[PDB]
Amino acid sequence: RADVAQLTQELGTAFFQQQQLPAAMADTFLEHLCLLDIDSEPVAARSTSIIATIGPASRSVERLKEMIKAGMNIARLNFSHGSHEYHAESIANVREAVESFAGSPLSYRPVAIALDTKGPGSGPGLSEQDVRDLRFGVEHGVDIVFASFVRKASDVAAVRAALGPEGHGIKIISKIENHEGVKRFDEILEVSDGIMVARGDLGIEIPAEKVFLAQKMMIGRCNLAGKPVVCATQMLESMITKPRPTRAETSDVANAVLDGADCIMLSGETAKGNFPVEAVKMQHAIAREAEAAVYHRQLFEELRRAAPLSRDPTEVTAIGAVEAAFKCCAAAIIVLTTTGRSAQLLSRYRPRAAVIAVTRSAQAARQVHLCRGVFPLLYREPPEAIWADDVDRRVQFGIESGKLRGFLRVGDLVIVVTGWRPGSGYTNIMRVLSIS
Amino acid sequence: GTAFFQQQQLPAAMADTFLEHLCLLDIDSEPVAARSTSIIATIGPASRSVERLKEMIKAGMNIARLNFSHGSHEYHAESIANVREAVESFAGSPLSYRPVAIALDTKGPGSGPGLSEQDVRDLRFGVEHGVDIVFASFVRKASDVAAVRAALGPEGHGIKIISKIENHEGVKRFDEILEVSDGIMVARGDLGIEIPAEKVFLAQKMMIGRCNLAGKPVVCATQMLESMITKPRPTRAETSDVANAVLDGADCIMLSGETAKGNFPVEAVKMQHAIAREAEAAVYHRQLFEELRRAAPLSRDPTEVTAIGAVEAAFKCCAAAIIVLTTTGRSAQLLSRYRPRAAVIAVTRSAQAARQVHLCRGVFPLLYREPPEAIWADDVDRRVQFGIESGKLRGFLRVGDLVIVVTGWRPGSGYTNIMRVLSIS
Amino acid sequence: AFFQQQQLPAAMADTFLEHLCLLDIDSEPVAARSTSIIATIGPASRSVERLKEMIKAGMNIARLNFSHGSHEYHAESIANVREAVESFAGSPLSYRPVAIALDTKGPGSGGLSEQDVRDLRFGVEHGVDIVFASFVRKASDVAAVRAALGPEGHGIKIISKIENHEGVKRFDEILEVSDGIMVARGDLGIEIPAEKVFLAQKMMIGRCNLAGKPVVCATQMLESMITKPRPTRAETSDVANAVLDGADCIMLSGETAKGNFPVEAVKMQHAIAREAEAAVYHRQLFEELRRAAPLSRDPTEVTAIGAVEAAFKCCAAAIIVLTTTGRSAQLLSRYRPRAAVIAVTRSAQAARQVHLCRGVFPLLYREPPEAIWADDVDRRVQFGIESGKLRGFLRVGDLVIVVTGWRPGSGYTNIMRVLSIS
Amino acid sequence: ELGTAFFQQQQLPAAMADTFLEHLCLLDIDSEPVAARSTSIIATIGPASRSVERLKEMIKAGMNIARLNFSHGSHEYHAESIANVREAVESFAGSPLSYRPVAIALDTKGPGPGLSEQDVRDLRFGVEHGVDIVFASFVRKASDVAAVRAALGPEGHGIKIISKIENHEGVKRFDEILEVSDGIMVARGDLGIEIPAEKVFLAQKMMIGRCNLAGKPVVCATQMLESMITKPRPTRAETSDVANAVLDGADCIMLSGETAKGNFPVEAVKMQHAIAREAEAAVYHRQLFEELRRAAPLSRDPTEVTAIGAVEAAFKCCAAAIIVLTTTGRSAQLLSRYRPRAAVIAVTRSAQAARQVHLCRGVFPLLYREPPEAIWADDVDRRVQFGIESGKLRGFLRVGDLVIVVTGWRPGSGYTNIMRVLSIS
Ligand SMILES: O=S(=O)(NCc1ccc(S(=O)(=O)c2ccc(O)c(O)c2)cc1)c1cc(O)c(O)cc1-c1ccc(O)cc1
Ligand SMILES: O=S(=O)(NCc1ccc(S(=O)(=O)c2ccc(O)c(O)c2)cc1)c1cc(O)c(O)cc1-c1ccc(O)cc1
Ligand SMILES: O=P(O)(O)OC[C@H]1O[C@](O)(COP(=O)(O)O)[C@@H](O)[C@@H]1O
Ligand SMILES: O=P(O)(O)OC[C@H]1O[C@](O)(COP(=O)(O)O)[C@@H](O)[C@@H]1O
Ligand SMILES: O=P(O)(O)OC[C@H]1O[C@](O)(COP(=O)(O)O)[C@@H](O)[C@@H]1O
Ligand SMILES: O=P(O)(O)OC[C@H]1O[C@](O)(COP(=O)(O)O)[C@@H](O)[C@@H]1O
Ligand SMILES: O=C([O-])C(=O)[O-]
Ligand SMILES: O=C([O-])C(=O)[O-]
Ligand SMILES: O=C([O-])C(=O)[O-]
Ligand SMILES: O=C([O-])C(=O)[O-]
Ligand SMILES: [K+]
Ligand SMILES: [K+]
Ligand SMILES: [K+]
Ligand SMILES: [K+]
Ligand SMILES: [Mg+2]
Ligand SMILES: [Mg+2]
Ligand SMILES: [Mg+2]
Ligand SMILES: [Mg+2]
Repeated sequence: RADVAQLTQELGTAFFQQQQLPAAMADTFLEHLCLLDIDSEPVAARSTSIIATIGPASRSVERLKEMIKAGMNIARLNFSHGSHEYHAESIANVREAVESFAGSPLSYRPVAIALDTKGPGSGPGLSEQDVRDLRFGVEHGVDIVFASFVRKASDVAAVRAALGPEGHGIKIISKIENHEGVKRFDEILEVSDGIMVARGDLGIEIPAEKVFLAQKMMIGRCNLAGKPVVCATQMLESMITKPRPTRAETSDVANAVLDGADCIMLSGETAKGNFPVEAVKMQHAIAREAEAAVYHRQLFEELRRAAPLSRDPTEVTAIGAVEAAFKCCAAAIIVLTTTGRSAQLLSRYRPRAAVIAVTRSAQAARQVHLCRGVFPLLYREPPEAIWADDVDRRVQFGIESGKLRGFLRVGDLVIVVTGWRPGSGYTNIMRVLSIS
Repeated sequence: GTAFFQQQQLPAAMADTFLEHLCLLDIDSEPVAARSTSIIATIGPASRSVERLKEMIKAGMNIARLNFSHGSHEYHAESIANVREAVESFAGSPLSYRPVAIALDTKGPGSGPGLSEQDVRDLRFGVEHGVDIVFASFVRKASDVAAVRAALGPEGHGIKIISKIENHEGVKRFDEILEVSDGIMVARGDLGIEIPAEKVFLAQKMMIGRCNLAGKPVVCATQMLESMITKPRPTRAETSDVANAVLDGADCIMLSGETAKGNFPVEAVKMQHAIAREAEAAVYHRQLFEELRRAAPLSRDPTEVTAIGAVEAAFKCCAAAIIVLTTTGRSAQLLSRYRPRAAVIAVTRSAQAARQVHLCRGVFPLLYREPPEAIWADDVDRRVQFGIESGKLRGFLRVGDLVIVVTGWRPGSGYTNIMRVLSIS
Repeated sequence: AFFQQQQLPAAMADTFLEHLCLLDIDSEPVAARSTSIIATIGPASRSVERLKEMIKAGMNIARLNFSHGSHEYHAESIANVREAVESFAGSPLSYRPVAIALDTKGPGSGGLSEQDVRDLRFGVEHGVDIVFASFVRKASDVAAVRAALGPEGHGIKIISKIENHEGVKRFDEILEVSDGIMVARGDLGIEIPAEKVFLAQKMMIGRCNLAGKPVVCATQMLESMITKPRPTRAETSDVANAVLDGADCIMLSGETAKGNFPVEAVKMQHAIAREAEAAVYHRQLFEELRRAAPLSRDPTEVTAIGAVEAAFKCCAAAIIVLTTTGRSAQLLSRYRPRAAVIAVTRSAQAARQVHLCRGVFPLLYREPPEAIWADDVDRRVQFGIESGKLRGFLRVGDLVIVVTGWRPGSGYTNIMRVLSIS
Repeated sequence: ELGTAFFQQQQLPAAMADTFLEHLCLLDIDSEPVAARSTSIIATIGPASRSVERLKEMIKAGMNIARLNFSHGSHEYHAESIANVREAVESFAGSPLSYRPVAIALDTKGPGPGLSEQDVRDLRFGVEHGVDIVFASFVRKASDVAAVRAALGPEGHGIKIISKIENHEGVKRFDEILEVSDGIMVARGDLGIEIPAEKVFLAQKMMIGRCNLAGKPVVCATQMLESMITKPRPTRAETSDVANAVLDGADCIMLSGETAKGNFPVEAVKMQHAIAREAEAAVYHRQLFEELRRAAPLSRDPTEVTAIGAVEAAFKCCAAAIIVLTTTGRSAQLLSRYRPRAAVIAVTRSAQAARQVHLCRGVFPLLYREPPEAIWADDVDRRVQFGIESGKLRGFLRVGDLVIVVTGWRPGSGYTNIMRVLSIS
């Protein structure tokens, strides 16, 4: 009790009963489980991003506005079906729906566009259709590529080459779908930006009863590497026809979040199903409950112990900031980022505090949805003459936007992460600020 | 040998952190141990045939559930007769005979405040037909359990009562319910309609953790392989759900419509068997055993003291099994609560105890039918030899394996106090 | 080569047993000695020439035992210590602040005695930094010492000496109102059974470490060195184990006050302390200290834990902190970082007093204030870095953690920065 | 059942702590030790401690092993010292409460490029006079131990060789020396002159840790209570040194000049006894047992498997003792390696094994001299009851207490494989 007594007196007992905080303070994993409480309500914003596949059930601008409101963060275009003309219209409709909320900069939500490739088929590597589809992706400014049937490091090098010199900023998420991809996982992860556990094909390529082992291992290795991992396929399958999911489906979504997935996905549930918006709402509801049930006490200790020593100041600042956020139960960590990297390094330590990422890059704002707990804020104001004033204005934008979006209140403590000079790669400062 | 240490997720078992444990899980590391989590299959039109019941026993069914929400007493008496005929068709080979428990699942209170009149009549039918277990529907408080116990009468004192937690009140009054029950069922069907669907996993994980702390059986139930009612293969969420219920700590997993009315009852049992075996090997025993030991209170009961010593000894030598003699099942239950990797082979003369111990994870019951030897120590040795010979035939044991043998100092229940390290010859 | 020094193989061990098995007599210490040495001043160590050698040997705090000697005798001891200290001020690098501590005679058969009231008044008038209060039995004893120091002695640190059964039993209430504790083993070993003193020592050190308050281990640590040039095997073991237990300071009494080898006794404590500090099992220690320290909304407390976590992540050579009272350095010290805590301060008294906290290396800044406050902060940080390089704490390519505040005055530390040296 | 008073004694609040920091914070000077002193005391015999009357007082004060320093004195002088020790020990044979075996250890003069001529002759004298242990001076490599072993002739292969590590080479070649030795002595006198004085604590803690990991006895020696050669009370550093050697994990602690030539030999023994008892209660068994368990490799040796099961069982019930039957002392040594809080009462027919087991922390030997029963199980039961009755007489046991009993399945050394939980009647 002494470790939380003064803060319980200051913040109140009501604060410490919410968001599974009694289970979070437990000394063992067994006690953590025993203290999980269905009456302990989640308070934090939902941190695991939702990827929704766009199809006939979710293609209209009106339907896409409801999906964005329900929680969709990434729109997936499955290039296994449909023409380039069909996908270009889907992209235009997503952008029209997203930009319909841009009139209010303090609330606008960026939505990433991901292109999922058809795959190699019977071939040994990059197919001719994939080369044409990847060129379409670059020409239409997609943010992410979900590369199908990645079996080795040379497969991701071929995808990177097909994106050309103009597609250097596109994130490549390698889909692991067969035995070879699982066995060569380390070499694939090393050259990829992240991984997708593509359970549909994986469950037919390897015994169905072994898929959970591959999922848990790949999520663990991605968490260790600090790279995004997506759990995909049949998560809420019965909602293609029914308005409510099965008990196994809610369990599956909760367990993917507890395992450590940065993103969760919907395929037929949103592409062709009867209830696309309800499927997004269900993933949102479960993910929020599961995030609060994470046992941060052991998780943070293990992430620190396993993460190798680092001389990179962004990495050093990130661990200091996450430690500081846990010490004061900070509502948020506000970070300035150009590429998203400083926010990704905070996310890898799995803070309970929201990572509010302020950026001028529209593409980085879309791409950071791949990292658990990163909430992108697109800053549109022109630069101040004095760089230090421009930094301060962006920090104040994060604080004000946070206070006007549900994140912060007067008296809260916030951790602020910034750098010593302009340009990417120089994050080195952590500050503790009291919200006024 | 190096081959031994590559199987049953042993590289992941030796990891220093849970994160490293996850990183070392290997799809090529094959399970070797017998499947420890019992399978409960609900009986119905798809699984009432005596021939179909034989295939379900072979597939891995350990407990047959009779759902009294449907069907008359005459229907349920025929289901019981059919199950017993199928089970006893294998009695001619005592070394491979598999006991199968019969569980009666009550209709419930309905709109009433407590034990309904139909439940009183159904519980009396259960006692008259010798059922082993009662799955009591909609248990909301300790007095509900007392009412079930009273309705079983003086002849049903040995029947196990597993309380079904199906609503908010049952979750909130969980501790008082568990204290007077033999175990719990996380009845997710009704629970998922009584409380928000997105909160069921919290109730499941909490109840399994509390049952594991108490050393009492816990069952995970409903929609685990739902799509297999009409499809030959389950969804990715369904295999994940079964694996995660085992990893959470469930002693039993259940099939309802999948075996009672579906077109793939045998395949649904085979699928639960396959997933449970993989998940049991992926349990992180290093932290689990440390936490169970630390949370279990100090005890002056010799059965409890012997049980923790035997589990510790089994881990030290990678014992293939812990062979235990038991009259009521209690000595096997106390070994099971520490979650040994070694199979707990329980030798008993009680047909009812042999059926009931399927409620405890990792207990493999063997029904001993031979009349007693005149010298008690020789009778004890003959039962231990029966455990060994049954284990060899079934694949649990081989020549050269080490086993831990748990027995007592006098006949009768309650006197377990001896642990012995034995080499299989 | 880096990973073979300072017991780093033993530091990376997964269990305390493996940590012990990996301790290596060939693994040389590299870090600066963190546990301060308190030397009692007497006839063997009173001359200016002897005091210069004691400062060079490692003495950080000079103890004046008011159980013997007149006020005139102690005033001369103080003047000699200050003269020896300022003789190195010509070349600040060898300049090291030395605290002056007054150890009271005690209550005797009486609370606060009349002689103690007069001696505490003398302490305030002569600007002593610390009071070692004898025979503290309860919180009201500390309040009486505080009252006797008056309004001019508010800044003096009170270290309560626990010397009997009552002091041990009422430890929590005494620690709550004290700045720190001294395990006064001489009287403790006669007041309670001799075989129980180690229990009282280990308990008091553990509770002081939990509270983040300084604790001193004292008496008969190197006793045989009063007449012999080398200590016994039990004496070297005792010094090493006091450091391993968690003592912030170790002390010499007769060994330096009247013995034949005062300088050698200081050199021996320095040598043992450096070896013992490298043998600390930081892997479990940091985890336990980090878990036990309560959650806090105080920005200095929040910044301190963030800075120590950052230092461990990059094997930082030092944490440079700006401090007025020493508090920001004390909050970093409580987490027992392997990185040296280099404390830059303008307060000469704070520079002397921070020797009470393990691993705090004070640097006295004496330059005029810059017109722009941000530039004055930058100049002090640069002074910490350049002094760190000159003194051997830092080298090109090292990473340092820098801890500062958002406005002038004590209590506003809230910033941690990661900096690469040259 | 036990009472709140029981849980306030022997540092039990500090023993139940979840962290080492909380363990330290809970150490209490008012919590009195209750268990018998487990760390043996080795006293060096000389002019101050040679008379039969003085030796009787030293045995009463707690001396378990008598050390003969062959660096000084003739064979005739040492033979008379041995005769005086045996006469003093046998003067207590009339009382089963006061009788205690005392081991005799020969400490060699030392090396020269091989074993010295004087050491060959002194080792021969040791075999001829039936010494139990050799403390071999200046052991630098495994071949030095082989030379000592060869010098123990055809008759002294059962004598224990404790290698003294006294220089840099001995520390660097520690692993190869420990592998071939029965145990180690941290000989701090010479070690503190051969290596820098400020590094001796590192060598001590490393060697104690490695011996504890190997399950072999380790002795801490020299200048532990040095000032007591001329003063009636020790310094604060000296009491701290003795307490810290016990906390480090030393099986034995030693007195040299303090008992051989000092003015207070009996008081020095009394002081080591008093400090050792306090320090043993302050051991943090919770983390120590977990680490010893985790570091000890997996084993298929039934004696090793039984030992860890017995120690686990003893902790579960706060057992008053673990009674073990042993012929060579090995089964008692394997229980001792896991550092149980319970006393290990070792019943043996070997007078030599009874003296030698004083090298292992917490082993209390009982020499059994009854003629063997014709029925082996009756002979085993008689010895188990002999251990219980001796435990009652000595104050370890009372009616209602639980004890753990360790035996084997057949006669002869090497077959330990049984652990039983017994209630004292
Ligand atoms: O800290 S964690 O949340 N949990 C660590 C943890 C510790 C012990 C065990 S046990 O020994 O098998 C076990 C199981 C049930 C018992 O009743 C019990 O006593 C012990 C299982 C997990 C975490 C840590 C990680 O490093 C990580 O990568 C991910 C996660 C995690 C992964 C999966 C989740 O379902 C939730 C979180
Ligand atoms: O992390 S620590 O450095 N050491 C933690 C530690 C862990 C276990 C044990 S044990 O279970 O008794 C033990 C003893 C010997 C064995 O062979 C073995 O396997 C286990 C002893 C220490 C530390 C932690 C603290 O929180 C603290 O306040 C202080 C210290 C400490 C204090 C005194 C020291 O001698 C060194 C450090
Ligand atoms: O996360 P990234 O991509 O490294 O960006 C972090 C960068 O953002 C900043 O905080 C502000 O930089 P800009 O003013 O160029 O936007 C830098 O100081 C820091 O290097
Ligand atoms: O697990 P339970 O019901 O306590 O049964 C254990 C009992 O079984 C035995 O091993 C054998 O007893 P029986 O010969 O009566 O079958 C007893 O020694 C022991 O008390
Ligand atoms: O450790 P303390 O006593 O709180 O002092 C820390 C203070 O030192 C500073 O870094 C510098 O303050 P000054 O300019 O007044 O010396 C402040 O920003 C901070 O509040
Ligand atoms: O410790 P040791 O020397 O192996 O002796 C243990 C032996 O003692 C016994 O318990 C009793 O044997 P004995 O009857 O020959 O004395 C054996 O069963 C066991 O093998
Ligand atoms: O491609 C996919 O998403 C799959 O197979 O799951
Ligand atoms: O009753 C049940 O089995 C349920 O509701 O899950
Ligand atoms: O007063 C003291 O310093 C003592 O008793 O140790
Ligand atoms: O020989 C010894 O005992 C020593 O040197 O300490
Ligand atoms: K595709
Ligand atoms: K029912
Ligand atoms: K004094
Ligand atoms: K000698
Ligand atoms: Mg696919
Ligand atoms: Mg129901
Ligand atoms: Mg005193
Ligand atoms: Mg010597």
